[PDB]
Amino acid sequence: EVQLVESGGGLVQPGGSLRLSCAASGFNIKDTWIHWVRQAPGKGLEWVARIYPTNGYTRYADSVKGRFTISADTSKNTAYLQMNSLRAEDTAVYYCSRWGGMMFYAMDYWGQGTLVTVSSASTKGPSVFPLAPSSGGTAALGCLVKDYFPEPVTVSWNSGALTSGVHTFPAVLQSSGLYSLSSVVTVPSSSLGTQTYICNVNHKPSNTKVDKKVEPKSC
Amino acid sequence: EVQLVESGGGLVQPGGSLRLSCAASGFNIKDTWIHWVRQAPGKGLEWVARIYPTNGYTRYADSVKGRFTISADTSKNTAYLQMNSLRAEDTAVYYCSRWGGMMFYAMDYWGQGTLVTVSSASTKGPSVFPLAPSSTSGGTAALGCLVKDYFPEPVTVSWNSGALTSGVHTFPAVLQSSGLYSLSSVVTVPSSSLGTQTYICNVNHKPSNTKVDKKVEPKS
Amino acid sequence: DIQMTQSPSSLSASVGDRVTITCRASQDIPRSISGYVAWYQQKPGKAPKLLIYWGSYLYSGVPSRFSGSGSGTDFTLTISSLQPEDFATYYCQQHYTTPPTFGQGTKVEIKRTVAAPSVFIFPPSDEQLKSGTASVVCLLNNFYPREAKVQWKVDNALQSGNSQESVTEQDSKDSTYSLSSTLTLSKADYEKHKVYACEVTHQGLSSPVTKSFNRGEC
Amino acid sequence: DIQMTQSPSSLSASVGDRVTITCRASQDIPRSISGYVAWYQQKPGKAPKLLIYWGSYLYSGVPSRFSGSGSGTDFTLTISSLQPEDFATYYCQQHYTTPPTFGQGTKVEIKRTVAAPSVFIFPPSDEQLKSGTASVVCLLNNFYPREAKVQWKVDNALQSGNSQESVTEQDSKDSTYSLSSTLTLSKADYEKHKVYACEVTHQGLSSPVTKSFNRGE
Ligand SMILES: [Cl-]
Ligand SMILES: [Cl-]
Ligand code: NA
Repeated sequence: EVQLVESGGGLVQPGGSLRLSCAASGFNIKDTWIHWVRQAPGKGLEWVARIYPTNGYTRYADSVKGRFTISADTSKNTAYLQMNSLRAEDTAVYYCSRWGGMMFYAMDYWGQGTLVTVSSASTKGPSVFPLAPSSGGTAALGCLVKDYFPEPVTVSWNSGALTSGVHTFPAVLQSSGLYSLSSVVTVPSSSLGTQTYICNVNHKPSNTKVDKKVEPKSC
Repeated sequence: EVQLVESGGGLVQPGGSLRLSCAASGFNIKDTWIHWVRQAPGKGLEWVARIYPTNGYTRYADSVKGRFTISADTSKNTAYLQMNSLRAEDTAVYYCSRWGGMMFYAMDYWGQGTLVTVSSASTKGPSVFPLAPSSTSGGTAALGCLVKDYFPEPVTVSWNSGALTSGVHTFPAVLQSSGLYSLSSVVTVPSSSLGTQTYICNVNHKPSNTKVDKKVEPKS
Repeated sequence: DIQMTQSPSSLSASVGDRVTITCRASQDIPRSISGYVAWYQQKPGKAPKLLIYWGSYLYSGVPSRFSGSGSGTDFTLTISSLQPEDFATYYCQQHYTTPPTFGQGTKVEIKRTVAAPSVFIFPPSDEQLKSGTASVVCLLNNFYPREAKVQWKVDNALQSGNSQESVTEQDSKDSTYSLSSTLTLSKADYEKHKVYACEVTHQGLSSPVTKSFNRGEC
Repeated sequence: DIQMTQSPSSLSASVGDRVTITCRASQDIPRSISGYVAWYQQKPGKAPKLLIYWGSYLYSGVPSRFSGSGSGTDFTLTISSLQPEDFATYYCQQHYTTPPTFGQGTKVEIKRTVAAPSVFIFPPSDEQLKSGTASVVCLLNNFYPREAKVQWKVDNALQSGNSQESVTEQDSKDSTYSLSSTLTLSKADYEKHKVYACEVTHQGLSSPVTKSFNRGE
């Protein structure tokens, strides 16, 4: 139960500022070193910063010097990344990690990451539309989650009870500047008269939750 | 109460082998790294080896690679240095040390060091003779002990089992043409104290297992 | 300055194969300077996991099929018997420098037996048509290999430039992929035409398969 | 390989003076590679003690008169106001490489005012005489500077070649030295002569001082 939990990511305008937190449990950051690493969408890992909280010693990647400051509060067992003068190309998932023991040069525990989107576009929640199963085989159905910004959206089916045969596709960026994704599932054709299928869509950035029942279309 | 205490040094023939130990207390070696550093008589520090006890990783200076081996035994909170095929140039005080915390690259605690003497000569325990106060300056008298004809180094001397430290000079040993060492330890004290205060030099030469307590006083 | 170059930049290999990935320092470095090379595995939507540290040590809990080694300024990760769950991008990391740097990553995909997609087409919903736009979706489900072609036709006109595709990550249990192709039309265009068809080409199908529907027909 | 060149190899200064020791990396090393330079102090007979780590961090408990700085591949340790207790040899240490290496060391000596020695002479003990040898010891206590001349005379014959001197390291409180000279004789020769004299010349004595005894008095 060593654990690192990030927070504070979200959408911010170019030139803006944001502060990330990394809350540690099951160990004391006093004992060790904490790092930040980021990953732009579709790209590789880029080392960002590190700190030794006991004496405040810090090192930065050239790409963030002067703009980002890593800090820690050992009395709250939390580290921070204060990010200023943000640009588009700072857009990424930001992870914090540590070294443990006296095992230097090995990031053994990582947080789950928090997304930072640096953009002028406004927040927009999605519309959800059905992908109705058509006319003893297997049938497909799904939900189309259209026109949202920023990422991410999550989708579950029947509140988490339906996970087999579910595919939730990576979002695509449309030329409008908005994202869209679909989630589909295959099910037994004979279940269609009788079993209820609902997709649960959550776009936390616009606080939009939608549960969409998807069924055969009547005719 | 963080401490490191070496043992196992002393005399060894050229070609021979010796194993040192470093016993830790006040922290666990599992948590950190342990190093050995040595110093030849009158020279500088030379790094020897390092180990991460938790997984056994080790590195060595070129000068000892293939002859020394560093190891550790985490259940005894102890690290070791096995030294083989010793030569004259291995003659040195060997210190162990550690890193603490996650403060890499800084040896924060060191042991007291242990002298390894690589020589064909045999051990010889010293004689202890008094340097009796006659002598006197103002109302200050000097006295001491002469620790004569021993091999190898080192000898330690204390006065009144640690109770007397002021005005004590213990001289570096001198190598006589016989090939044996000799040292004195002296102390200045009040002439008036001579009648009534007891002065005892405590001499220890571990290589010959010679411990001596010698009372020094005005002659006849 | 010092950088690591991994190779290959991607590869595919069958379950039970032995895979090796290389990481090379971009310049000569004295033997006296240690790189403490680490290797990480990153699955889709997850933080990286440490596999190997200080060149060849196995991190606690990591399966034994993983091992690392390094001769000079060249380092290797080896997976001795590739499992389907090993689909991931793998990164090396060098600590000659401060900041340390990561290699560019090596994408590993599991080769399995060819599997044809099941193909489904979905018309736009009447709810969406109200809004002025029509999305038509074609789904290719659970296929291998990843390469596939999808062609849209509307009353026999090939559609070009008005569709986008998305592909799932390789499945960690069956090693298949799924893919969606979404055709976007205005409502008015959608209503001027009758036959909507997606034609799929894939190695597991002996010739192209079409699914279609006629607008307004049940 | 990569090494540290420390300078000077020795220096002296007065209490209250500012002193600077320098370590330079033996070669051009890329700036992407960190040295994590440490500094250690080593007093006579003792293990080294950590003073500064990672170039400029003061280790816990170290007096604030010590400081470290680094620029490129040049590193210094500065003592802002030298105290008597700072008599020691100081070593830098670089961690560009594994294994890390130490500089060659810098001896810091303390300058102070002239102090004449007190001188004492010790006949051989009767216990030693039983074994066949006689050692006569002359002691010069707490003097400065180190230079001193001690001459032995036996019934007025200058003794030459049959004595050995030992000198302590400068004292950590008063910065003085002490010195023993030991004259070795056979018991048979000790017993043929009467007057044993140690003559001491030192800058703090306006003329030489003699301490002597007569055997059996
Ligand atoms: Cl790292
Ligand atoms: Cl070190
Ligand atoms: Na056909």
